[PDB]
Amino acid sequence: LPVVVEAHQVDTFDVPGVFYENHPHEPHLSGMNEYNQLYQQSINDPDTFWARMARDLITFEKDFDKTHIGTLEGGDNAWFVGGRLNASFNCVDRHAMRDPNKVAIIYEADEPGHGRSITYAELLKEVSRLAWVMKSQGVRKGDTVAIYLPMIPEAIFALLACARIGAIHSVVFAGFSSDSLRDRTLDARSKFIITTDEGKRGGKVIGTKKIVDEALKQCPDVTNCLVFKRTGADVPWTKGRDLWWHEEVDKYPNYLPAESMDSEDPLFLLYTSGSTGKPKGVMHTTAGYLVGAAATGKYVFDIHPADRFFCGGDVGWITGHTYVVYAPLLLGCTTVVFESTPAYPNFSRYWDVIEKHKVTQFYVAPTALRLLKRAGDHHINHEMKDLRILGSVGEPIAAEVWKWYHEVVGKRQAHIVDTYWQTETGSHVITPLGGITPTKPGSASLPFFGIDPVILDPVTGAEIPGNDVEGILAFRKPWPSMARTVWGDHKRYMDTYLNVYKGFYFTGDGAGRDHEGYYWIRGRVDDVVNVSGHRLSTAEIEAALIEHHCVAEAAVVGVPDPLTGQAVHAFVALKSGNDNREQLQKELIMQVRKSIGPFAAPKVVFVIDDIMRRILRKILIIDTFHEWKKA
Ligand SMILES: CC(C)(COP(=O)(O)OP(=O)(O)OC[C@H]1O[C@@H](n2cnc3c(N)ncnc32)[C@H](O)[C@@H]1OP(=O)(O)O)[C@@H](O)C(=O)NCCC(=O)NCCS
Ligand SMILES: COP(=O)(O)OC[C@H]1O[C@@H](n2cnc3c(N)ncnc32)[C@H](O)[C@@H]1O
Repeated sequence: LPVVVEAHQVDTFDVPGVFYENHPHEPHLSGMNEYNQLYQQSINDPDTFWARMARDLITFEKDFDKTHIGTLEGGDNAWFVGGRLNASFNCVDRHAMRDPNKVAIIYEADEPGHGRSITYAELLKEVSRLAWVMKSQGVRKGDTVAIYLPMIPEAIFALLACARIGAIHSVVFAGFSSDSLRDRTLDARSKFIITTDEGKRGGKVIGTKKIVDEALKQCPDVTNCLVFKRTGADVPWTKGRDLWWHEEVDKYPNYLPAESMDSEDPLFLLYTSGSTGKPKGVMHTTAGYLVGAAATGKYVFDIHPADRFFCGGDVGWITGHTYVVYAPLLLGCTTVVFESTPAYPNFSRYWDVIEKHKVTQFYVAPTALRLLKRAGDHHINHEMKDLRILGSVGEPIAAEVWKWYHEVVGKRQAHIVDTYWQTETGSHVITPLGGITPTKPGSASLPFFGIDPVILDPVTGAEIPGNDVEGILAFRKPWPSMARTVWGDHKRYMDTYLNVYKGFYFTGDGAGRDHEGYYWIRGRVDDVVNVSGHRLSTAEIEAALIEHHCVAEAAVVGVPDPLTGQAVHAFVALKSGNDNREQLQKELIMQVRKSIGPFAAPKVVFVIDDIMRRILRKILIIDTFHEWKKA
């Protein structure tokens, strides 16, 4: 009956009464009334609103002159212009100064019962002397630094040592292949790379040093490669280029000055798959990104200094950037660096970790939940008394999963916060406010401060006003943590995000606003599919399949999946007869595993004789492929 069909007979659930009774502190807003009043000031007077929020949350060396200049259509937005600051001062120094022995990082190793806790003073030392290593090898303010690290505290050391000297960290997910590492290191023109000898994830060795050596053969501008001894296994060593982390840091002082950065100096690049082309180097600058990180960490996740915050995402992706690293450290609480998987050594792992370290907020993807919900409710017998916020990212936590998350995991004592955002937005843009906003299962609820969502007619591009509407999801106004460009290709940035509907920011997502104003994300309207919370281009995989000598044309599409959410399925037509078609589905799968990485391997590759991508999506020579699907 309603135009937003996902919103038929879905009421709001209030924040549970237990949330306030057991809360160790006072929440940051007095209620929905204060959200609405702050939200309206953030739309009608962002200059006043964001100036106060930034001076509340971020310590500037030099105060800023003006909250914002530029427009969406101009592609010239700058926030807190005239300000100077350093992101690692804000994540480390100011907290070490006040409370040197407060724990900043809880590292949880691949094996239980290992790991360690790291104080803000220890973090300041490790950031400083790693920054010393890079400066000593020639890394300067404004250079990019490639980072190919797993989930160990050393990764936080590396991002923040980069920020400390004004280098621009460019993190590459440790599940990427050599080709993908190479592409990103070249496009970013990094001359320094930081990696491990090997990874350990779920009991499994990841030959990270061997991958780096292969990529580096095609990166002749990389002149130093700093290697952290994670396992101590014999790895290949290239003298005059490779350096041991532990040998070099021991040479240098335990303190280094922080470099004074402009508000709009680049902070990092994060290569991101999109609808067309190779991955884009999404660039975030410094003050606005950090303001958005801290403001969502504070208001969305109810972070207080004493909290122990646990994001489950990998540092290789934007959730790891913003909520494993920047948001919790800016706010001065403790952050958990989880090296393992939710299934190692067993399916109780997430809750082993949450009970041992008394985690207050946990932040995960629905893929992980579905993998766990199928494992059974018996892997979950933990008190976890301090756990009051349950975050979800990447896709709608649907009703069955949202119930299992609320009752079995949270014991109806925690608030579930379905945060909608994307790499380009820097931090949450549509999300309930932890402990404040009444929620609906499967809805991202309401916009964050400074976010002005509109629903657009997909064809005419016009604004569809009022409630119970559906169409393209766009934002009407700029916001502090928006991405500022695509590295080396601002026109692509304009063409992708700002020239599609001039005057608006184009999210790439379809959405609907229900009778109450709550938003329901329908997913991508372009050829980006979300597999296991990993953001993938169907074009990228098609490009990888064509890299096989037998493939002529290739086509990849995304069909709904009960565990992976969406399952990538590939089709390929061969140039010549393959007498071993069974052997070919192995080499085509390995090809994608080599061009991108294991995590992008298609489920099955179909071979047919003979682009209307929509027909393949609805099916999973038109009658011949329907028989082909049946096999
Ligand atoms: C749920 C999850 C833990 C499953 O882990 P998994 O057991 O490795 O299974 P996956 O399907 O994801 O990965 C398949 C392949 O990717 C590889 N892979 C995944 N993560 C990797 C990593 N961090 N490093 C190296 N390789 C990785 C696996 O080893 C595997 O390779 P293989 O086929 O040779 O064995 C993982 O997919 C995940 O983290 N999803 C969440 C994404 C997200 O939204 N995070 C934000 C959370 S706030
Ligand atoms: C993590 O940011 P990424 O850039 O990896 O993801 C970018 C892409 O994820 C999707 N998405 C993220 N959160 C939600 C969410 N709560 N609900 C629904 N869909 C979501 C969306 O399609 C976005 O365009």
